[PDB]
Amino acid sequence: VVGGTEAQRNSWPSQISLQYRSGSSWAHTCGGTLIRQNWVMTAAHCVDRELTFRVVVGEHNLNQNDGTEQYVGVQKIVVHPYWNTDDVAAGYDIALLRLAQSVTLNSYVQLGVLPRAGTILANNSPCYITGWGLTRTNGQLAQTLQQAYLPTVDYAICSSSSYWGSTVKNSMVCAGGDGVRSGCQGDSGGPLHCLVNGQYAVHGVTSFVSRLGCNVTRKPTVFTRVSAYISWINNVIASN
Ligand SMILES: [Cl-]
Ligand code: NA
Repeated sequence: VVGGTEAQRNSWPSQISLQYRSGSSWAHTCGGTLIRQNWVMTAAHCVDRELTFRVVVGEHNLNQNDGTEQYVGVQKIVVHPYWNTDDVAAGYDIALLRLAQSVTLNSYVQLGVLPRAGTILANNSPCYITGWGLTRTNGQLAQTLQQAYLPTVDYAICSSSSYWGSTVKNSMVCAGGDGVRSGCQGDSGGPLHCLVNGQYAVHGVTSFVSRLGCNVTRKPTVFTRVSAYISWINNVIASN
């Protein structure tokens, strides 16, 4: 997250860190949202590589013992069947991870609430992106979870020529684009949390930023629209 602030330890308990084994250590690569005690929702492009992955729930600082983490291996991966890694603009950037163990819930570990199917936020709806992604374009990952306030940009505006043009689809949510704050590499797969009727719900799964930079004016962060996949999610969990 570029232009973010440090999140309080218990603000976003459904946020997880998706990590891969690197030598004798684990490296954060993407965020995710805990949606069942043994299921995580993340971006399909985060699991394109055939690596060993683990999820960390109750994570706040990637580099220091928080006293609250639960480390759980990824046992099964279900990528959306229409995902194509060389066509992120087509959409379908979503995948579900079944965990090897069911995590224990508490104030640092909770399930993310998803929006009702088909829900589309009005332009400029207030939302927060959260993640440990780069804090600057071509920078480094954050040590502590960051949050940034990114209002939605509706399809009509987001798909206009000065914004994302034909690249954005109605199956995505755009947010931000002010040139100061945005998601960045390493935030992919994580949540876009938006307050609706007094409750936050996870409306987006971070998918991509501009090749020209993370925080680029009129290039809002683009997320997979969670509300377009409610039936898909329910169907995968019911058959797995
Ligand atoms: Cl949360
Ligand atoms: Na930690």
